[PDB]
Amino acid sequence: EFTQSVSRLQSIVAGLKNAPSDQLINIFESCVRNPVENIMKILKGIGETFCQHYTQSTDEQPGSHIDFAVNRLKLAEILYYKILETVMVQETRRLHGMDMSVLLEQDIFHRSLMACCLEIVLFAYSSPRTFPWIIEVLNLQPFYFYKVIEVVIRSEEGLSRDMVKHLNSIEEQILESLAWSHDSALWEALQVSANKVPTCEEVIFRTGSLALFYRKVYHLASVRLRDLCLKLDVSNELRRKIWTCFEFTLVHCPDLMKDRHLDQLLLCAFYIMAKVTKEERTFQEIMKSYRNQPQANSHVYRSVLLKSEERGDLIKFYNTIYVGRVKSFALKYDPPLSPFPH
Amino acid sequence: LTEELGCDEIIDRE
Repeated sequence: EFTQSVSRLQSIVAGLKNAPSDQLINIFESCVRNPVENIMKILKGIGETFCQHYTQSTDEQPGSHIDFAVNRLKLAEILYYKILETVMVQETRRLHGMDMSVLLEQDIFHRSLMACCLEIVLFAYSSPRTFPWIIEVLNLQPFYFYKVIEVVIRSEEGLSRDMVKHLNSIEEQILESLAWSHDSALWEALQVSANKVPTCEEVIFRTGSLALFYRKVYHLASVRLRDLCLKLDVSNELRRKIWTCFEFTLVHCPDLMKDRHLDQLLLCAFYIMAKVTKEERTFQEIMKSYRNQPQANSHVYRSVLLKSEERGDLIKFYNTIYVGRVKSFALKYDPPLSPFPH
Repeated sequence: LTEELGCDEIIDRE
């Protein structure tokens, strides 16, 4: 009588407790600074906040019963202890006999892992509490939270294909838009790096959270560009110039991404370097093909931020904003190209 | 003077 997704989570948590295993308590106990009490305090704070929001009525979502909330929390707590054990056991420092107190005292990792097991539980039950509900409830920055997703996918092989597709989809939402909002910690991370945005070469082939973030952003955008170039039959040499213009906007025009969407910058890189190299495709041509992409929805080309608060279509943005900021770069192709990923 | 790179196309299905 249980859904496939719900039956899978109860298989993964079968006969495990919402407590650390003796193996995890061993690893905790090997540390100069045993982290067990601060992990339990993090899980209780997240638990209280989750239960308060779940049970509180808004007009966007009627609230639900405490009994359901505690069930979801306990299942997420069992998922947390199980995945944390797999991560910590497979850490190279553990295998080399090295104190792991610094790795286990990163609050942002524990909060991110627990929020991600809450997301797995709520998705399995088809909850209306849609990402980004969990990270908004728990005050988690998308720019920090996203890194956990791949750790969870490679750490928990019991996850169904639907669960992994859900987690991959939330990862892309963050890379495409959420991490670029005006109060994203991404801007803080850029600021401390003297606002030097990593280039494709420095990350596809330096290190740190900014480096990881942009390497996932370059990966996601390269894949989306390949499909648009194939559905419009364009030269592989125009693709490399579009990629180089895209990279120019991410590295030298980073402000253009703030409160916007990756795809909006990719399409206007398509148009301006289509035109300058004379391999012309109309902006209507570019857009129709884009609509067939899974992440695409009309708002990406119909509701584009112009001032900060007026909104307009992508063509309006291109003419009012994009062409002035980028024409000096693109007209160098009317030359150095950039490494296109895979 | 005109700027060529500008786009003079339009769309409004909505």
